[PDB]
Amino acid sequence: SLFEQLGGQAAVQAVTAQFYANIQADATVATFFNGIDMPNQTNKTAAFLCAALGGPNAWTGRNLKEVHANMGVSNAQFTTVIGHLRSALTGAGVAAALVEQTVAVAETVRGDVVTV
Ligand code: HEM
Repeated sequence: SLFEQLGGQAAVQAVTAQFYANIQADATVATFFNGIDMPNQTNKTAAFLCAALGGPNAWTGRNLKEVHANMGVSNAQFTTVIGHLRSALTGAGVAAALVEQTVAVAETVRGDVVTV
């Protein structure tokens, strides 16, 4: 699985932490996370990604389309966020092909997150 190729549950956690640090460092998207519990964000997104990447635990959290309804996220903002995931994975030493396979899994939620 892609979850295994990445190094496991701790590897996905670390990437997810860097992904959110990157998002918060970018003014075009950081505003969305004002007042949000970031350790919880990291934990829930890492769990979501572990499941999506073929890990052993199915996602039992909230429905992402309902979660992101009327948040006002555009495709350019989603694409920027995918860039933050790409840089987090690359920075973690993930090989290019695997970076791209992982990014591909995170695109499938574009329809649930983007609303405008
Ligand atoms: C521009 C892109 C995105 C924005 C602005 C965004 C924003 C947010 C915010 C503000 C929350 C917290 C909502 C609340 O407090 O009720 C949230 C929750 C969440 N987001 Fe996103 N998000 C984005 C992309 C993603 C992506 C790419 C994923 C998965 C790969 C994702 C997965 C989640 C999950 C799993 C939760 C928590 C669900 C739960 O509570 O069970 N988000 N998002």
